[PDB]
Amino acid sequence: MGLFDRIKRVVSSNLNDLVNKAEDPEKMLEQAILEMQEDLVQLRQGVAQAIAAQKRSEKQYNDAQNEINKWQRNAQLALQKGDENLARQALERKKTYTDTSAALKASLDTQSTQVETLKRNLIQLESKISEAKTKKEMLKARITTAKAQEQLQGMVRGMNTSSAMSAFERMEEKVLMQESRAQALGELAGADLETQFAQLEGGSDVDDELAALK
Amino acid sequence: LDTQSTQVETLKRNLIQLESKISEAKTKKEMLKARITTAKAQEQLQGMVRGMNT
Repeated sequence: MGLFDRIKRVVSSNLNDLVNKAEDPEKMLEQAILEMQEDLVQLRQGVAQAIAAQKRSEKQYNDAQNEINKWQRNAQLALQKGDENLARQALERKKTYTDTSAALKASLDTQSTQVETLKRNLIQLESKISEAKTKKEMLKARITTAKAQEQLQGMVRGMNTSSAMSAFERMEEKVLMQESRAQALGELAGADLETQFAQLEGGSDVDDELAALK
Repeated sequence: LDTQSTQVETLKRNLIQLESKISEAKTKKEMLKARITTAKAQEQLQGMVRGMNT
């Protein structure tokens, strides 16, 4: 039911956000590296197994290829007594083992191609994981810069946005009001309005003195 | 390495600017603290207007 669909999507949209809430950028990146490295270990284990299988199948081909001559040796040692049937059967078995050796050598070349194309694979993927870790470190440094950076920025007078910055602005406005009051007391008092203006400005006397001395 | 060079230079500029800001802010802090110290006693000592005690 559409009702059930929409109610389920509604319930997922809260777990999803709690999960996004308990996300920490730096700390989280660690797994993205650990698991990559572990599965890299698995992949290189497989690569090694392929290498080993080829290096093991080389055994039978080596046996058969050295045998392609050991059989001539056996045939010679047999005909040295004057028997030709034994040397002839040695030739037949040598032909059999030579066909086996040829098939195994073709298979060995094929596995050589496979292992080289598997060598290229692993080199590329190791390079990728390594460069990825380099980026991981640089970006983790980025995160560490940003985290504190956003608690510390310019002191724009028209915002607080922070603990040490909201304390500063508050005491600043407190300073301003305090000085305003301090000037207000005299501004509120005064011997006479003309006395207040004379206090503000000396008058023609000071202008004349400035002109004369100057 | 060139990309990280750009990053570290843009991170060098960041820190220089923010250090300048905190330093100038401390300068203002000191001057305003002197202001406060002036005012605190200043308001206990002013003209002797005959029409108030205060």
